[PDB]
Amino acid sequence: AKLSAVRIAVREAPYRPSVVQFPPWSDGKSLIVDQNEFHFDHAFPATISQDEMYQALILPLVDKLLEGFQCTALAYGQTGTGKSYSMGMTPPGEILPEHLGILPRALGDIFERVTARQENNKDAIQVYASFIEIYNEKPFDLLGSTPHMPMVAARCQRCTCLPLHSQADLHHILELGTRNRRSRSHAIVTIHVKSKTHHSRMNIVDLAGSEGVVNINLGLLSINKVVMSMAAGHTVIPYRDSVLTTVLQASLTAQSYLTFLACISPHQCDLSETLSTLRFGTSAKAAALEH
Ligand SMILES: Nc1ncnc2c1ncn2[C@@H]1O[C@H](COP(=O)(O)OP(=O)(O)O)[C@@H](O)[C@H]1O
Ligand SMILES: [Mg+2]
Repeated sequence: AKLSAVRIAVREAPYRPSVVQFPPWSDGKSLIVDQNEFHFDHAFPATISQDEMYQALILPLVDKLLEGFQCTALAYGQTGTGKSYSMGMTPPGEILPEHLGILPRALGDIFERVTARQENNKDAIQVYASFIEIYNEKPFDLLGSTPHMPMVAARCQRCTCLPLHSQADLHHILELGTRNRRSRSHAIVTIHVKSKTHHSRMNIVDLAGSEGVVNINLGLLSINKVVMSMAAGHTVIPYRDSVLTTVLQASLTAQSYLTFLACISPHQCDLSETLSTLRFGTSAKAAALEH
């Protein structure tokens, strides 16, 4: 079948004249770059805080995750545009409160709802985290004993999930994974919600820089093909088109959720990279149709 929802958001990175224009009159989901008009589900200016961005874009997915639906939030775009910052890939301990990203905020709300529903509980719920890195189209388990050893025919499921009981634990897995981490390197930190009969995932994806100079991009790219193939029901999904779509195969299924976060530079010198990132958003936006 089709995914439950495919959403696309854009976040303007802080300015160091911005090429990004937010029209005086708009629905808050539009922007203009190099005279081109872009329309997505969310358009966040450089002034949007982490809290607001998380509340608008990710918080809604928390209930879905708890209900058993697979969820994926993926940041993409040029290096230095705030992808890691937005997703919260840096160990929480060494981060100021207002700067905390999506990962720590999501985990916080997950624990809260799990503790609030652990009495009108059917079964018990346990939370875990996995940290996978894709270096040159090769999956690596950053939480295992061989973080520098490629995976095959098992990166889809067989990969260490470490227990999560508090933010401190998240800090541990992020610190551990970061150390065991080694010309593109993508990161996929997944919050796993497991019960005796259910397993839902919240995949927080932080892709490597999309700038140029199979083709650097290709994942997400491959992601759009997957989204389309499912809609038109090609009765064969190109999951193996890339390591990204292979690792997230279990999450790229019917009544799963996919949310894109395009991070863009407001600098004129990055116009070309920004346009590339926004054009991809438009394409993923069209592929999200029929879903
Ligand atoms: N919205 C923001 N608010 C404050 N600082 C930011 C913001 N976005 C990016 N930064 C800072 O800019 C730098 C690069 O952010 P980063 O996420 O590492 O870019 P990327 O991961 O896309 O290559 C880091 O210092 C980050 O804290
Ligand atoms: Mg980064």
